[PDB]
Amino acid sequence: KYVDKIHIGNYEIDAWYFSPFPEDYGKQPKLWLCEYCLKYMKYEKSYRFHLGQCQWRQPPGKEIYRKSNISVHEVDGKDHKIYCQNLCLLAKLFLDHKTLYFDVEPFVFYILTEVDRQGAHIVGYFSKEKESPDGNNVSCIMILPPYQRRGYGRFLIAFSYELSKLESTVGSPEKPLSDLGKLSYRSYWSSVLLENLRDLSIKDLSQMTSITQNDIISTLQSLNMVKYWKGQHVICVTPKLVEEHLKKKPPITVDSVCLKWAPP
Ligand SMILES: *N(NC(=O)c1cc(-c2ccccc2)cc(C)c1F)S(=O)(=O)c1ccccc1
Ligand SMILES: [Cl-]
Ligand code: NA
Ligand SMILES: [Zn+2]
Repeated sequence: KYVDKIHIGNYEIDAWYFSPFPEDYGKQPKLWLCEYCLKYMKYEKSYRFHLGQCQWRQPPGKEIYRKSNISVHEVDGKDHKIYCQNLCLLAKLFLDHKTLYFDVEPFVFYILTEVDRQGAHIVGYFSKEKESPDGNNVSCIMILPPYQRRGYGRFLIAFSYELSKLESTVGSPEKPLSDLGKLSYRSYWSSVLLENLRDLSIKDLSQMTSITQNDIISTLQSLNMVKYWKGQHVICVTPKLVEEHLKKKPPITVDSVCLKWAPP
């Protein structure tokens, strides 16, 4: 059988996809995951015992972002291999296209948590190649179901671009995108580009945002805001055009004052 349900934190979550946990774990109907160290367990009793023993109350690695109770940890897959493998196995339950789970050393992982008196509770993550020949600033990106469509995914997208800006580079998420990921990027790109235009060339926008010119152009095309002239895309916008594609949920926001981070 496959794993079809997990318990993590105070949540029970149904699986969306196969994930290659060991077949004894895989063969269990339901796995129990420590929300802090991501150990996966077969039984309610081993889970309860672990909860009393585990000393971790947050992800490992460097806390590279903290604003109020919103935290991002940067975890090197070479330095916390087991944790990152466990994270990839969790993620694969909700990602069709992810293929990499155990060979985590080439990646850095950015773990989003929401903190309270008990600890830092995992919401989602994105992985990123330490070296990306293709200029991908996100490899895989996943928000756990109870947190989806609540602003956390937008925060991670914005975060991934704040890192690209700090690296003085453009970047794009690796394809294929999940169905929820594609909707979210398009919405993020639209909002960011429109907010800027309302407040410019395609190249200007790319330098300001670290969004690739390709993603800028495809977004503007869906907004019907580019013309084509002798082989070149060119922005074509007016206020009624801009301001009527913006006219609601206040985002979490990435406050670059609260980001502790320099390029590798
Ligand atoms: N809505 N978006 C998300 O929650 C979200 C979800 C996922 C994802 C989860 C599980 C499996 C596959 C994908 C991926 C991304 C990138 C994502 F954003 S939202 O956070 O409220 C939002 C995002 C962007 C613009 C507006 C709202
Ligand atoms: Cl569920
Ligand atoms: Na018993
Ligand atoms: Zn634990």
